Order: sequence, then C-alpha cells, then structure tokens
Amino acid sequence: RDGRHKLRLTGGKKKIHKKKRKYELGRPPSNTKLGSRQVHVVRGRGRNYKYRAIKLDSGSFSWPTFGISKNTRIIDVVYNASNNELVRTKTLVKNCIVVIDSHPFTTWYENTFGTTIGKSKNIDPLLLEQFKQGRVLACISSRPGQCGKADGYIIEGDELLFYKRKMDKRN
Amino acid sequence: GKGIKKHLKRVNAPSHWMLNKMGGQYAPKTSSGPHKLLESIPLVILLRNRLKYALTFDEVKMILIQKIVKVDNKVRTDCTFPVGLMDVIHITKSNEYFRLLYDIKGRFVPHRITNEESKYKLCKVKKILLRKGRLSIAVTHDGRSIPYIHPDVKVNDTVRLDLETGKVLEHLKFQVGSLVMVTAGHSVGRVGVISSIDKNMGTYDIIHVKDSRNKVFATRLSNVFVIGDNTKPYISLPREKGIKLDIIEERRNRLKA
Amino acid sequence: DVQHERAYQKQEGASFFNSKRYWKKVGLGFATPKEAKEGVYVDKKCPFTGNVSIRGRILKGMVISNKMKRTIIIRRNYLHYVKKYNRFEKRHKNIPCHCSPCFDVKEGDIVTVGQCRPLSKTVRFNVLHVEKHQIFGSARKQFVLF
RNA sequence: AACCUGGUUGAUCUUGCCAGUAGUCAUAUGCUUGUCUCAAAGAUUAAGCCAUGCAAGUGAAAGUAUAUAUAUAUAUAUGUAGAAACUGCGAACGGCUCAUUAAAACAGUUAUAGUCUACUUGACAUUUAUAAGGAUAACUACGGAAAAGCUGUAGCUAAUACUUGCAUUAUCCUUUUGGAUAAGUAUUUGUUAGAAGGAAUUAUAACAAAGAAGUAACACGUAAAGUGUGUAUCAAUCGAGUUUCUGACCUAUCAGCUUUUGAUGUUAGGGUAUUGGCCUAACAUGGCUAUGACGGGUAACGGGGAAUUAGAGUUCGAUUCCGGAGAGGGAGCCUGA
RNA sequence: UUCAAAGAAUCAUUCUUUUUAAAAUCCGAUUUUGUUACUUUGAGUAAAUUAGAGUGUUCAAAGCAAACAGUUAAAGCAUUGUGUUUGAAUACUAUAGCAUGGAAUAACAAAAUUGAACAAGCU
RNA sequence: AAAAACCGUAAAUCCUAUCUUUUAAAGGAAGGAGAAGUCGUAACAAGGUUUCCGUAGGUGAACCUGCGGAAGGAUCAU
RNA sequence: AAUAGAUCCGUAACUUCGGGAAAAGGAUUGGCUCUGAGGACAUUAAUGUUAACUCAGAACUGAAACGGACAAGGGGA
Repeated sequence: RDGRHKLRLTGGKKKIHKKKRKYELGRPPSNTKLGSRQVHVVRGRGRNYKYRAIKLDSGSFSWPTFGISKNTRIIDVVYNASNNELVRTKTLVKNCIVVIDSHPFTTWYENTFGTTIGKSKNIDPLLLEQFKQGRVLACISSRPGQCGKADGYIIEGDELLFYKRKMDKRN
Repeated sequence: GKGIKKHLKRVNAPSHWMLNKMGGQYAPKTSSGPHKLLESIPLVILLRNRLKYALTFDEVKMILIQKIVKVDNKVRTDCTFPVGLMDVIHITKSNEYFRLLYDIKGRFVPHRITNEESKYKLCKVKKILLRKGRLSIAVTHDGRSIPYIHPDVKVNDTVRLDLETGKVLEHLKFQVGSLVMVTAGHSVGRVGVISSIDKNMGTYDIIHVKDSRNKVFATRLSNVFVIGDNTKPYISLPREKGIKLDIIEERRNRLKA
Repeated sequence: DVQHERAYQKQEGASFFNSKRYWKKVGLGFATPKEAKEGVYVDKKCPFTGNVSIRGRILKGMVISNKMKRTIIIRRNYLHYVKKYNRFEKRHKNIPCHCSPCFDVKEGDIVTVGQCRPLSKTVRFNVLHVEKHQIFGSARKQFVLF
C-alpha cells in the first residue's frame, strides 16, 4: 500500500513487479469522534499493540505556563489546521483545537495559590474571561488514533491570539 | 514467506571456518548468541575440525550431552554455539583449557591455557550506557553486559573480567603505547603497540600499529582489541606471538628443517 | 509577519515559559549561520533549527532552481570514465535539497548539502553552507568540476 | 604461437568481400565405441497440462494420562512406560523456476540521529497463599451424509490451555546507631535540567497527568544449593524493511514528457514498525529532458562468473553461491516474531 | 608566478642528505602555510571460479590434505604416562565511495573606472 | 453469531478508443532468377549525334530534345 | 421513435491547416444543511460598516430521482 505504483521523479511510470507485501500495510484511518470513551486494539508489526480510539470525551490537558496537567472533559472541537470538514464532523486529531472544561484548572489554582515551584507568575488577562465563562480553548497534542487517548494543552499568548483571530474584520 | 534464513551453504561459510568443498552441501549455522557468526566459530567445528575429538556431528552431540565442555566456566550444550574471539573453553574429562585466539594467518585456533590463566578472560568494551539511577553499564565484544564499571573505563577500553564472579578486576586503556591485536582486518591476528591513532570526523578512525620488528600496519578502529599495556600482554599468545611474517621469510624458514 | 499558514508555527523545542529561540550546531565543521541564530522564521526541516539531523554523506553542487518553497535543485557535474576508449565523458545528476530560509540562495552559487532523513518524495539532502558565485549563461548549461 | 591461404585478370598490383582455418563449461545430430576416474542432464519451445506415490514434523529428567501395560515391602507408597487428545515449537527454512522486471532489480558504497526483530546470549523487576476459579478435548453413548482432513446433541475431567490473586525498598538529621520522609516497566502528553556522539529534542534526571504488560498459584533433580518452562525492560545475536552515491543492452521512422485521476514542493493531519504524496485537506507551480526525458524492443532476472583472448577488445551468464521475483492468472485475508 | 646551490655511499659514473623568501608557534632556537582532477599508498575487500604457494590422488583431471620414528621401542615433556610436526597461504575483488604522500600536467578561486595591511586616537 | 449499510482494497465481465503483431484479397505495380523468345542499337573506338550531371518535356524500347554545368574528353598547347 | 439543456472529460479519417467538431463517445444534474473564493467604504502597520449573484467543494436526504413539466441535434461508413 506504500512506495510504488506511482510516477517516477521524471514523470514516467514504472512497470510493476513485486506485488504488495504485508509490511507495507496501511490500515484505514480512525475518524475519532467525541463521545463515550471507546478504543479498539490493533495488532501492529511484531505484536506491538496500538490503541485505535473511536470516541473520546476527556483527556489530560496541561497548563503549560504553570506546567501542570489535569484530567478534564472536552466539550466541542472548534478548529483544525487541516481540512475543516473534520471540525464540522467533530473529529479529534493530533493538533485540532477543542474546548475544555476549565473548572479543574480553576480549582487547582485556588487550592495551590489561593485568590480568585515557579510561583507568582501573574498569568495573563485574556485567559481570565475565558476561564470565567467556564470553558477554555486547548490544542490536542497526542495522536488519538495511535495512543488511544486525547491529551492536550491550553493555548495562551500569541498562539491563542492567532487562533482567536482565525476563528472569530471577521465573520 | 520471507522469514529468517536457517541454513548455511558450505561454500558460503566463513573462510576461517576452513571447511572442505566436497564435504557435504551445508555448513552448521551458528545459533544466535554472544558473538557474530562471521566473528566466531561453532563449537561443532571447534571440536570436530580443530580438536578432531569427534569426526561426525552426531559424535559432537554425544560429547555435548555430557556436561563436560564449559565455555567461560559454565556448561554449554548447544551444538552450534558461537564461541567467539577470546574465551576459555574447559573440557573436564581430559581437564584441558583452551583460550580461543586468532593466528597470524587469521583463523581461529584454541590455545592451551593453564588453570590460573583459565579463570582470567579479556573483554573489549563496545558501549557505555547509563540506565535508571545513573548506573552505568558496559556492553563488551563478548555480548556481555557489566553493570557498575569504574568511571575511568572508556568506550574502547578492555577489562579483565573474572570468570567466576563476573566482575572486572582492572582495565586497560587505548593509548599510543598500548598492546593491541587486530581482530578482523587485512592484518587480522597481528599484535602491536599502536603507533598512533587519527580521528576522522564522521568517518572510520584509523590506527597505525607498530610490530615487534618495527613494521607499521594500519587498520580500522572497529576491529582492534587492547590486550595489554606497553609492558607485556595480559594473555598468552599462540606460537607466532602475533608476528605476521612476510611471504618470503615464511617460506625461507619453513624450508629449513 | 511570520504566521502565514492556517496553523500556528511554533518551532517545537524552543521553550517558552521557564527556560533558565532554539538552534543547534549541526557539527561536521559547519558553522551555524547568524541568520539562523537570531532569526524569526520557524522551519521544522532546518538543520540548525528543526528536528532533522545531518548524517550520511556531504556533497557540493550548483543551484539550478530556487522556485520551490524552501527547496532548491542542485546539479552535480562529474566525469565518467569509459574504459573501452580510455577517456572520460561528461555526466550530470540533479538532486533536490531542502534550503532553510536562513540561506539566501541565488541561481548558480555552489552550495554544500548533507544527507538527512527523507523529507519528501525526493528530498534527502539539506543545505549546510552557501557560497555566492557569479554566473554567466544558464546554470544548467554551465559545468563545474565539483 | 601477436600467423594466414584459395577465389575478380590474358597476365599485374590494389580495394573488397566470399570461402577456407582453430576454439567454445555450446546445443543438436550422424557413424563408431574395449578400460577406469570424474559428472552436465525438460532452461531454450509450452511460468503448457497433469494420473499416481512421496516431499514437515516433533516427546529418552523436566506441560497435561484411571485408554492401558508393567515392577518393587505389604489393599496401600513408589515407579517404569504409554495409543489418542489438548498444549508448545516448527511448517515464513529448504527445494524448484526465470514469466515479470531497463535506474527497476542487482553490485560496490552509506544511513537508519527514521524502524521492527522469534529462537539463543548477558544483565535484571514496578501501583485461601500449608496455593484460587470454570471449561474443554480425548473418551462414553445416540446420529446424519454416496463421498470429504464433515461433523450434530448429552456427560464428565486435566493442564506451563484460559482466568483471578499474598511483603519491601530508597532518601534527610544529631554524626557504628536512633528517629524523620518518599514509592508504575515500557509507552503517550505538558514544563524543565542535561557520560557519549560529528552533530541531540541523546542517556539520564526533576515536576504534573495518564499507563499497557509483568515481577513464577508451573515441572524435573546438582554439590562427597541445580535445571527446565514462562515473564517486564535494556543490550547482544540471527535477520529484515526502508535509504545515500555511482554503475546497464538496442532504438529518435520515440522530442518533449509529468501535472483534473499526486505530478514537484510547503503546512497540518491520518496511516505505518519507522521516514516519506504513502494517503487526505489547503496552498504554490513546480519536477525531468539531445549529458536522450517520455516511449518502443529485448528470443533481458542482476551479480560472483564463462568462452575467446599478445595488448585492447567481442560475445555469453536460465543453470553450484548471493540478491530478486513467482507458485495456472489477478486480487483479498487469518494466524504468527 | 621558486629557480637552484652544497655534502656521504656501488662503478669512472650512478645514488642519499642539508638550506634558500615571507606571515603565526616556541628564549638565537624550537613549525603550518588554496580546491579538484590526476597519481601513490593503505583500510573493506564472501566463497566457489581465477592467478598462485605447499602437498607423488600410482600420473593427470583432482582434492585439501597430510608427513615423520616405531616386527612394536628410543627420544621429547610430567611430577610414572602422554605421539609429534604441521598446511589449508598470497594477489584480484569496480571506474564510484573512505583515508593518505604529492613538486609535474590540467582546470576553478581570488586579482582595480579599485582592493588592501599596519600603526595611533574614537566608539 | 447471522444479516445489513457505508468508506476502502478490489478480482472479473462488458462497451468504447488507441496501440502492437500476424494475416486474406479482385486489381495494380516492382525486383530477382531461368531459357537458343521478339524488336531495335543506347553505352564501350570521335561507338559512328563525345560521354556524363541537375532539371523539364516527349517517345514502343533502349532513348531524344531544351537550359545550365563537368571532363571522369576526343583539347594540359600562338 | 430515439438524446436533444448545461458542466466536466474525450474526440478519428481527411484537410485548402481555416476546419472536420456539438465528430464519435462517456459522466454528472433534485432538495436541504454547510464550507471556500471572487468587492466597496476610515481611523491612528492595525479595527469597523456594507452589496452582487456567480463559481467550487462536503455531508445528509428520497421507491436511484432530479435539463422531472416546458424547451430541446440522431449518429457513422
């Protein structure tokens, strides 16, 4: 399924022998929707098991400015850099932008610092309203079709600013 | 299918195995173990074609069944077991000990070894790794892993590994005065003092070795083996003492008898 | 200014919060360009900035086309010995190479490239150093002993 | 052994070819053939079609035995064996052939800092217990079908088949010793520190989240305590997949090809064991070519090699070995390292 | 675009060694001075085949073996028994790739409607 | 467990188009070989109109003629 | 009687090189919910107000049907 059957560098076509070998493989994609957690197991080469996630609803998400990861439930996937039918059909891929329940992070901030390691950082203002609404923006960072879970990190700073402009001189 | 090949054609066998063309169509493929197939010899060949104790493979098996032949003081019963460059095989029935070596020509020869030397094997370190807990471990040419080496032991050094305890006793460096033995080169089996080394950025490193008779021969860094310091070898070399003689004087001193 | 794709270009490995721009020293005697040192671009395939590593062999060639984005075409000229006639014969082979935006590559300047992991269907080399070379005529036509 | 000779003419000297001459691990065929040694042999054409028989099985201490047989002191405790069957390993090696194949395969030369790797070898481990559970073969009896490596229902029982599940170690202080503190292997994500390589986003370490699989509910016995089987990770080894550079026959009465239908590249993702237009989406218009692209032909598997060789060369290589490919032609898939 | 000069050793010559501009290194002395082609040396060079060393398969094609004392024992070594000596070499393995000495021959680089170096002060 | 749907891998069949190789054919028009066939005499001698070239037209055929060339000419030359 | 609109693809002999040609011959077409592209206007490199229907793509949907009626070439030797 890989490496042949296509034009050369010059543009000529190559006569084919050596029919498809198993190690070329190429399994079908895992269009991971969000929903009740369900993951199948695929036996890759050498009996190495891979976890093909079909639906997830939660995952470990990190506060990178504070560098602390908390498990939380994802709400809705709102952007992905690739084809934008994936956001419409609500699939989870490696670096799509999703919405995350902010309550675990706010509660952790309260129990650690108080007031509504590398402490006393002064955070940023633009994330405060996003927290106060209750839902925050995050970027996936794992590969759900490979590791079987959808982990990610809260986006802030100019990256958040970039995605905010890209989502909503705007429509 | 296309799995691992499990046969060895007789003509495809390594040259130093030194088998005859007409003696059957196959050669004993060494079982995977502590040494490479090219850089070792199965003990079937070792005690059928070299020691001549057994004249058929079945007699090799009959010998091996009795736990009488020990490779590094532990009993081995695999027919196609790789014995490798230098190690002590002890036969208990005749109570004899052989340390395997090369010769100036470049074949594998057992060397008669006394008891005190038979517990004292040399291991050229190949890799220095560190695992969890900042514990360092050495991977040797013997396919052996030794944890808790001295920090001063370097990547290309050679340690004296005691056979019973499996512990290192002292290590030898690779300076420009260190006695070395060439293991796979055009000059395989030669012994010299390493005249110099030169480091090639991103390519093979070459070392030039000085012989006893001031004969300089170069080789790749990958196939040399420190066997002592400038003072003397830490093992007993075979009768040629690692001195490769030229094609002329070899004939000249073979003729006189 | 720098974000022109429909994705955030991050320069993975830069560190942004605690720390105490990311670059590496590529090795093999090549010097990391000051443009890569103090630049603002982000290139995942840059030898001095991205995730790629230079290993394999080093070649030199003449730039034939720089009209691909961050990728140039290098022509290597050489003489092939024809034994029967006991003389040589001109032959050439052009290889695609990835060119970091830290290099200002023009048409006809000799560049040296190092082999890397397959970056595309045909790219397996990345430029390491560029030396400007004035050209006359078509770079494809002209012949350099390199 | 670096060789020539007959033939155009009435005769001559040339060019020029025809013919002669010798070899062929080069085939066929004709005649003939007393010895011995050595030994190619359905490649050429039909990778055309096949009757029949065989070609991969395996238990000597070490998974499971009331099928059964036997032997020791007296119904007892030991054994010796053991059909069948379950389980384990192998059957992916080997053998055959050369149809496909023209920068493809192959060869030399690299890379894998882009990966997988059974057996074997060396290291070595973490969040009822005087020993846990059902369920099945063989077998028993009732059957079906002309036939097959077909199998239906009911009843039991094992296992190293399948499945649950039981301490401790390390660190800081007075300073041998007493107190105090902490506890997940790979793998994935986020934030940081950082013996070797040529260069690390390396080894490793710290913090925050997840987290597989395991660490023996198993069998035989060696010094006048061992082994077998099984198991996490790392390493070695037997290999493999990709990969760099360079190298191929005839043909231009094949000059422009490729690019909707991936062509060249970028970005993001998916997929893979891993890299990669390998695939998807968006974007750009690139990429190769008279140094022969793209086509066509090959009565073309490539090489190590063979014949002929003074030196150059010319021709051959299906065929002992290596690599590739295929099993009537295609495609698809399970088990499994 | 660096030519050259001077000294020891066979035969009558041939052959070997030293320095002679400039810039950085060492308190009169300590030491490197484009790229490539090309050429020289190496490393990796699977075997079979080839060349080729040894070896009376009765010769040879071969093969990779074998040879030696011994009507049954001297000798060697071990502090009484244990055969001994060996050989299976070497070369080739592209033209490409790795390293390497290089003076000749070839190219390319740098070289002025300018381009330097040094010294002093300034930032 | 059957069964179904959807992307995907995709055998196979059919239609159409193109290409390659082989092959039939009334008729037409060549070439080669054979035999003592018929008709003429084109060339080789100044071959009886010197020969030949390119081009064009004509004729039973060889060939003839025009224009411009060559000597490989029958002239190395008042 | 047979299609016949439009879009995308493909198009031979022959030729006066202009054509042949709508050659021949294929595919698609509804509805709905969306996605993308194509402009104009002012303030201190960045933020707001606003219009045209025209193309392209994707889901879903239905008795596989969609130029649904109307309209509208039969081709070839």
